[PDB]
Amino acid sequence: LEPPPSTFQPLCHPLVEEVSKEVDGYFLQHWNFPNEKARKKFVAAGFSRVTCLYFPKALDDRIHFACRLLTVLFLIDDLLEYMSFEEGSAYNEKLIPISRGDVLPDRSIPVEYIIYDLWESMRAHDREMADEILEPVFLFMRAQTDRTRARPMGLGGYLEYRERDVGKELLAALMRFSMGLKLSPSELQRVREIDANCSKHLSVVNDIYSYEKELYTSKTAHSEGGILCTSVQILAQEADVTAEAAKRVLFVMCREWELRHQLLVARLSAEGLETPGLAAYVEGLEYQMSGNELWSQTTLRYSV
Amino acid sequence: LEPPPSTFQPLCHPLVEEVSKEVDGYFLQHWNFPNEKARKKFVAAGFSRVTCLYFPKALDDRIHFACRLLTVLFLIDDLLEYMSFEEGSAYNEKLIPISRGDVLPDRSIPVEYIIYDLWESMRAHDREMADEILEPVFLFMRAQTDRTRARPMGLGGYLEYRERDVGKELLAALMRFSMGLKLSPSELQRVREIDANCSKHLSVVNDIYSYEKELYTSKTAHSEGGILCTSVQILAQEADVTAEAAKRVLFVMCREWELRHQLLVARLSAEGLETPGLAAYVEGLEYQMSGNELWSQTTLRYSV
Ligand SMILES: CC(C)=CCC/C(C)=C/CC/C(C)=C/CSP(=O)(O)OP(=O)(O)O
Ligand SMILES: CC(C)=CCC/C(C)=C/CC/C(C)=C/CSP(=O)(O)OP(=O)(O)O
Ligand SMILES: [Mg+2]
Ligand SMILES: [Mg+2]
Ligand SMILES: [Mg+2]
Ligand SMILES: [Mg+2]
Ligand SMILES: [Mg+2]
Ligand SMILES: [Mg+2]
Repeated sequence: LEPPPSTFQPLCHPLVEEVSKEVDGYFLQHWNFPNEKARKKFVAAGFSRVTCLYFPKALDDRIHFACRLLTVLFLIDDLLEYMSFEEGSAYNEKLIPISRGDVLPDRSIPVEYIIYDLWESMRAHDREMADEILEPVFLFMRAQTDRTRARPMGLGGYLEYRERDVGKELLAALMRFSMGLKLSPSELQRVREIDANCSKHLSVVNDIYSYEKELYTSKTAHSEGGILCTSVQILAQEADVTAEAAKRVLFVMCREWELRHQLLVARLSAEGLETPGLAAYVEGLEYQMSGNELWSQTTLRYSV
Repeated sequence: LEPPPSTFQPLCHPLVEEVSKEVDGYFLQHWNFPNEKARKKFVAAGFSRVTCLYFPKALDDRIHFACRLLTVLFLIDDLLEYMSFEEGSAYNEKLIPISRGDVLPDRSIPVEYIIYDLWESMRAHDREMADEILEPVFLFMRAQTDRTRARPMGLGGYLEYRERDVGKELLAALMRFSMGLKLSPSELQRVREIDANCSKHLSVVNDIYSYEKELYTSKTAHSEGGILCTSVQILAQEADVTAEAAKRVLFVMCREWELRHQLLVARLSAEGLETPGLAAYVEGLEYQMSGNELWSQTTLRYSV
């Protein structure tokens, strides 16, 4: 799969080696892995590396919080594949009061106390910005087990649902937290179209690279939790082509969304509407798109 | 607009100039053109040229029938743009029994006697093969004014409907008639998937090149008859990109359908199922695809 040309230069946080060591090391002590094979596969995924490619301009003392959060969410995302929608929903709903800090964790259950301690530490660092990540996380969690996954979707309807299931909004709030980048509600409302476009790119690039893993899961895991819900299958069905052909076509559409991101950013500036915070923010989204792609292309999570 | 590479090479019927003069001449004599500007525009389109690109291996004494049939269907296709769905349906339905030879034309009305005389002449030349074009033409005519054009469609639903509106089956029956190429019902069943894939390519290539013409019609002609119904607009809507971006993505998808055509034909041959008639037929479909594209790239119908 030769990626078509992009004008985006991916960038990686300069503390990625140290933070990956710290965070992988934390999860290897605390998380319950079913065996050695799983522990090695965990390290091979490089979950702190994807984080550092997503947020290459995070503050040095904040990048580790983001790595911890995306790491725990990835581990949960995989666990849900062995569950029904109802089981998965119960699992996620238990973590929500714990994430808010309202209910104490059972210390003999690593997902509970990892989540509790992580969000406590985030609020201890920046309460206001940490709090702004909560509802976006919950929105994503609830999307993950939404029964709409077992209903037929066309490309447009899928992308609208996928914006939640991909965690676009939590990733935006986490990006802002990690950079200490505060935006007003007026600034936030102004970039909604830019956010919705960026979401499509993150989602589809992920779908392209994760298709084989998800196909295998769909054949071996739970009939609900493991269900194949991906633009790759949707376009292959709609257009009657192979999944491989669908990927080639979808990658071209991803470059069209890159072009649209540039035009939308230009138009924001050409109207009177770009602020310094908004420029840092839309540039940050660019890094999410290119970093997501660079990680997806290199991670053993998708290639083995 | 740079077409991506293709391995399909077009061919044009050897008698295209002399047949074009004969057929343009008959319509210029008989058809009620409104004025000299319309007469010039009609010649500029090159309707016999597209027919000769579609069917370059037509028998020399049958190609003119195909040029006449396609030429009258094009003229009607443009007339319907100024009509409501109801008016268009009434207009087409009156021609259906006339096409069958079951109802005599009003000789004061050119479309009726042109349609009647043409089909009588094709039945006189080859009764059985002419009769085989009838229902495919009527299926196409009925699709042209179907209210489903005025309702939302996804990419898959559009391609399914568009197979009828683009005349895929009538073009197949006409190709066979023009070549005297007789296929059994079993042979035809073997290439159903190849026909379906070919329809998508003809449809989408037409959609890409005829977009600017159709956009202009949609804004100036009848709100129903002229309604925009095209993969360019549907993909743009599904993905939230411009029309020009959608055309880029669609062209790549068209090359995927070419690859699929080649794989399906290879499989048919490998399984020992490619009869000499089927080999002629599938090569014929390839000329429709490449011929349609070369004409679409060059006709004044789409560039002015
Ligand atoms: C999209 C991406 C790499 C990263 C964002 C990083 C993370 C953990 C974001 C939180 C939202 C999640 C779990 C997205 C995975 S989409 P998925 O379930 O399709 O991911 P998969 O294909 O299973 O790796
Ligand atoms: C697709 C093609 C060039 C040719 C087949 C030639 C003809 C006349 C086939 C009969 C069925 C029709 C009228 C198709 C035109 S698609 P349309 O209405 O979208 O054609 P337009 O874009 O208006 O030129
Ligand atoms: Mg997943
Ligand atoms: Mg997921
Ligand atoms: Mg995925
Ligand atoms: Mg038309
Ligand atoms: Mg038409
Ligand atoms: Mg057209």
